Amino acid sequence: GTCFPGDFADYEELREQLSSVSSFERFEIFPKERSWPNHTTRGVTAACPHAM
Amino acid sequence: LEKRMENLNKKVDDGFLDIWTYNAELLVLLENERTLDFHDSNVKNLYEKVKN
Repeated sequence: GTCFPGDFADYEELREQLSSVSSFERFEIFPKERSWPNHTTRGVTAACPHAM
Repeated sequence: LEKRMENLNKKVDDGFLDIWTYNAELLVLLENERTLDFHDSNVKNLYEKVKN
């Protein structure tokens, strides 16, 4: 689940909202290379491994 | 942000109505049959009394 530790605000309400959901359409709300030209978007952490 | 409380309130309200509707339909259907059998038995008692 949450690999970086913290609190998920209103998790059970999200479960209740997602109970009556048929389909989802995943889209890109903010492009990573375009919308942040003055900040570094390359951020990784060792608390969430992926392929060693 | 209180969807769970709303669903619990609809569960209570829709669960009492089914019980009371069943109770009403069942009571009317047993008392109708009891009434008709009571009338038939009364006619039989009159015939037995005149016979005796």
